[PDB]
Amino acid sequence: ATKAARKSAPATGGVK
Amino acid sequence: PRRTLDSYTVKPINKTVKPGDCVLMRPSDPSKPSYVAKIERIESDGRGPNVRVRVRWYYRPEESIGGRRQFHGSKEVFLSDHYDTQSADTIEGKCMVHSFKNYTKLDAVGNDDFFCRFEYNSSTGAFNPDRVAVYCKCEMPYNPDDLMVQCEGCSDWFHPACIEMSAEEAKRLDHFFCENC
Ligand SMILES: [Zn+2]
Ligand SMILES: [Zn+2]
Repeated sequence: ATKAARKSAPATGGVK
Repeated sequence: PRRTLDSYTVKPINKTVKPGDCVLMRPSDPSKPSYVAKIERIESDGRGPNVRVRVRWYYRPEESIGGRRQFHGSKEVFLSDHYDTQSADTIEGKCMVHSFKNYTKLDAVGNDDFFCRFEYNSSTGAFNPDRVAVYCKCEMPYNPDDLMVQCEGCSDWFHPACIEMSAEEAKRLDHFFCENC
């Protein structure tokens, strides 16, 4: 089922 | 043990997509137009149920810092530096993002046909290229959604509305001269 897209914020990173 | 994929088939859509393909994705806000993106890479959980797609975002003109401007096409999109990762089931369907020229060429423009003339910096809002060719008395860039006519006198192109004129009248002419001719 079409999931909804969640976008990030411009110029951010994933700490992991 | 994730491995990059060649292509993926999206069932609810029931279409298959490849890295480099342009896709629309269902936005968080359902009252808003579909996100436009380019598929960089497709990755899988080994052999597993889940699939995730990594995309490079196309920004819609009203989706950017500057906001939509009068010379921005209805189907215009910006190629940006913004990448992030979304699951595959977002993909609402596919689209073509055309070069400016080839958009102009299209006989007819599909609901799914876009075009791109700018690169976009999601962080700063700065454009590449910085500046572009302008036309008419407005000295605005070309908006492909707008009808324009040529004064061979000046060779400049004019929006009829900006030059005393109705659209239907402009379409009539084979013989145009602006007021500076
Ligand atoms: Zn002229
Ligand atoms: Zn004009």
